[PDB]
Amino acid sequence: NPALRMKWMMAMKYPITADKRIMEMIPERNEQGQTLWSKTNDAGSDRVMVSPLAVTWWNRNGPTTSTVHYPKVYKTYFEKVERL
Amino acid sequence: NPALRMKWMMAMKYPITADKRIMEMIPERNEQGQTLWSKTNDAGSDRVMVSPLAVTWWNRNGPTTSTVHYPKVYKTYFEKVERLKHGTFGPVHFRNQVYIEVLHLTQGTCWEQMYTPGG
Amino acid sequence: YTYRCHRGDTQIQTRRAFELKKLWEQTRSKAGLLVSDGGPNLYNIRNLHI
Amino acid sequence: SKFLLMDALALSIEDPSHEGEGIPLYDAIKCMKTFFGWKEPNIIKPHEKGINPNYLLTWKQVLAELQDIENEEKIPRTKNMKKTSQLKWALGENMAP
Amino acid sequence: SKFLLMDALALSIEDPSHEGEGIPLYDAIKCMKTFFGWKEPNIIKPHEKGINPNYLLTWKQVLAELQDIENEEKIPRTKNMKKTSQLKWALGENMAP
RNA sequence: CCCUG
RNA sequence: AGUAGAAACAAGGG
RNA sequence: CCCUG
RNA sequence: AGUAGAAACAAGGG
Repeated sequence: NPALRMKWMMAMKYPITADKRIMEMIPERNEQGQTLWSKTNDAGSDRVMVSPLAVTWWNRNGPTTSTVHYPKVYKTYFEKVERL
Repeated sequence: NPALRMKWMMAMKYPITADKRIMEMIPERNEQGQTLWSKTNDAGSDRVMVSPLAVTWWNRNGPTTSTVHYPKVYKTYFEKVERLKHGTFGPVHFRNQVYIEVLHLTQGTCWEQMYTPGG
Repeated sequence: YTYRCHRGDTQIQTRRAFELKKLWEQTRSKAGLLVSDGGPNLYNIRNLHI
Repeated sequence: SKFLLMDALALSIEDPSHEGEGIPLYDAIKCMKTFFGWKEPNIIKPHEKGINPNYLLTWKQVLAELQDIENEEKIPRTKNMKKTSQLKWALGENMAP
Repeated sequence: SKFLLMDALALSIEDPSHEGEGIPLYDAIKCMKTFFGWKEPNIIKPHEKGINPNYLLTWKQVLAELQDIENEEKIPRTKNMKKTSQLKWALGENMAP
């Protein structure tokens, strides 16, 4: 059952796998000292282990951009909301 | 400083030393599972290490013997408590400044307390 | 606080708490227990010699 | 049933530090530290087809193991029972032909 | 003085389970976990006759050790800090002739 | 590596 | 660096 | 001692 | 012992 498999996987330290340039944008520690990524490399590849804290760190602290292309691509969904 | 030394010694598990027959009277475990004594022997002797829980267990669970003799041998001490119990006190007089035994309570720096022992 | 012989009714948790509470519950007159067995304090100025 | 339904009794405590998911062993110890009425267990209603002293020794063993937590350099998150004879019999070890 | 008197501030919690003498490290961690306003430290009033960055490194090191406490098989009672360069200097190591 | 506060 | 104040600590021996 | 749930 | 029910588990191989 995948559900309990991820219930266990999220209980570990670094369940997520990311690329290598991530080490250059987000720091290895939080403002409180929580580890974000580990030096250990993925088995069978060169990917790096990352904890979900990295995702929230990116969301609240990271590069910003202007998005005027997503709605045009996803025109149908936006039309659905507009009609409603 | 012995005070801090005993402060630290009492934190250990078995700071007390006892004989070997203790193992025949009190059990190794409490009614909740707490240990009371250990197999290790003292250095330089055949004594064993025991914890204060053993003392409390003995006090609350142990053989009983009549103590009729105790008041007879310690007669002097019991006489004092009897006299104190049966004594009568009096008013305090603030003035410029069997009885000696209670001297710390009758006289004072600038006050006097009336006291007549009850014996 | 040195010998850990707190009162019998006090709710302080210690290694000797269980034994002291059991002893306190066993007795009939709680005023006869020694201060070392979780009894009350009876000393005063007039008693400092007994 | 796996657990008692109408006869269940609980030891209760209050934890104001709302932890999302904390270790349960510490909670068990804390709940057991609010009871001061332990006594010597004895068998009153036995199991007809089983060895009852094994059950009694099992209860005494869990009681002893819980106290053995205090004399450790570091407190553990999970407790691992010792593979003793009574646990060997009760848990049906070495019974498959 | 050895500690601040008028300028002191305290992070406070509640412990209804009256423990006679518990481990203070866990109390410290539980008190710490009640604050959600940390940020990146910086130096505003420096020490003229000392190497300032070592103090900042020491603070960050203590935070890192507190977070490392979580990733351990068993929780310890006392935390011995690693003998780092900033702690070697701050505690005056190897200064006696 | 040992001993000593 | 720091404690401290008329002289010392900020480890010593093998 | 290794591997497998 | 126990689970469970028309047949199985209560560990298997090297």
